[PDB]
Amino acid sequence: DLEVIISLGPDPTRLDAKLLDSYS
Amino acid sequence: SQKVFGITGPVSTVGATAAENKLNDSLIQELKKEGSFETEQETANRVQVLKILQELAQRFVYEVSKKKNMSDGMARDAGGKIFTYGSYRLGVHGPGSDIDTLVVVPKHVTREDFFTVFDSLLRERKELDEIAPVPDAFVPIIKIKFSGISIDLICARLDQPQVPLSLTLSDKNLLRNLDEKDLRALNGTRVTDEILELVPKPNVFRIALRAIKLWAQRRAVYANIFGFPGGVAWAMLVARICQLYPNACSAVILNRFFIILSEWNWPQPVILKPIEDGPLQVRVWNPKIYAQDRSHRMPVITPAYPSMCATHNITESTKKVILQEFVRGVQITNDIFSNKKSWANLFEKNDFFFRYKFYLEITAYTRGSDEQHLKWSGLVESKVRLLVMKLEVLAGIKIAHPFTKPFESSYCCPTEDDYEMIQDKYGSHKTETALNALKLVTDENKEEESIKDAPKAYLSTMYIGLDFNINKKEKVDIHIPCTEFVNLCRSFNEDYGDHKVFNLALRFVKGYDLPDEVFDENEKRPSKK
Repeated sequence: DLEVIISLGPDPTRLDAKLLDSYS
Repeated sequence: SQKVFGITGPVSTVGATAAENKLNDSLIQELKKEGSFETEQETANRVQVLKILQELAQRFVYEVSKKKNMSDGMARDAGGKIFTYGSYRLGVHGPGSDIDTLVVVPKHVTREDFFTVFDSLLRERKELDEIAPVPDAFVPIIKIKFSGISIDLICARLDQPQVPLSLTLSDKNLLRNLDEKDLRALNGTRVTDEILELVPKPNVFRIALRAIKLWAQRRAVYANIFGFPGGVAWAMLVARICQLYPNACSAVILNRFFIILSEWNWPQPVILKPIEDGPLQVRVWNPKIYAQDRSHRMPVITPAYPSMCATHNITESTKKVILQEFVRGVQITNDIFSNKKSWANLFEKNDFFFRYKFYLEITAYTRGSDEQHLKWSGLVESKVRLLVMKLEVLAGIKIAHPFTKPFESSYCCPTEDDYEMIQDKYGSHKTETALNALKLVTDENKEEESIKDAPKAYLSTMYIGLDFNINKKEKVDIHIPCTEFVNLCRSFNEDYGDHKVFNLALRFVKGYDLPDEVFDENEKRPSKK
């Protein structure tokens, strides 16, 4: 089970563009 | 004269042996089985269509010349002429293939004339079943279907009073005083004409190219937008090998093609003749003068003045794939030549969705017209490459492999809530079954008084396969490149920020959890290792 971060959202394996500014 | 043997002369001038020809015969036969060739009949139809278009091009020009108050004689003499280019012109087109076509007109015929006069002449024809004019395109074009055959028509306006039937486009001075759109419009024809004149035996070349196109498609190394060689590039690569082996048969050509392109000293260019100068302020490929040119990784240069690189888009990662595929070509063709493998083997479908443990989905979503989706996803697609590039430079990323085709689907999307859900559940096999609840719009099911009516949501998905470098212990962080990519999908002179309509999502996914859509009828999805 390898961990890979693509976003800073609640699910690090999912990046939804409209939520981008609400992550960081 | 010796132009036909390329810039270093032949490697060998020895002709084909019987054993070689047999293996050539089985190649053409495999090509036939695979449906490379259309029948003589559908070729006959193609010829007839161009005839009618040639008639119409002459008429078009005639009518405009009458409007400028020339005599009958001068209007006729003003001429007007149809040329083909790309696959068809080369003799490598297939059953469904479009004909890329160019209408050449004298000085006094504008493109405003082309989009009015020529357009209305096309509409007059019974043979015309669909027409899509797109004036404001990068190359202005008219897409038509004529007698079931798809034609793409572009227009070039020369600095000349007349375009006679006898006109060939090979002289540099045909390019004088042209604006960039016209300059561009001439290039496709001049390039493919020149490839034809730079090849020792055209029929041998045609068969070799048919083989390469099939292979490239099946091995998923055919897609310019995603950083692989397109049609013209492959054609030129095949042409180069034909020059080194003027008397070889196609089977042999393929063999030597995989060996030489796999041992090529890349980034040294493949060129079909010495690159030339000319009188114009137009950029020629020149790594010495241009930093951009210098950064091309597998340069394949068109021969017609302005020489340009037809593989600008290749990235470190795509060059890796192309090279693997050549190395595979080398082993399979030698095996065919050893009576140990068949041609069917060389054309075996790629196994992209089985070869990596992890994938990065990139999804364009649209809730609106399919015209809106085309635009939005077209934008997203064109950047995938740029994502490949940011990822591939990273220390932990061994490769970022873009697949060469988007995965399209659409659902009936009555509400905003259905749209949240599509976005939520799509892309993982764990949650994928949730959207059977929403009617899946089918290529075979489009009853217009039911399906083709409802508000619809469209998805387009690209897949990047990933291999990591990992005897090291850490979380692999690729959010900056993903975020940078998202910001590249930037609304240029149109807006995509209304998320009630457009969306963009990326998802990292393990092989076994890939969406079904990704596997054929005969493929069984992989499972948890």
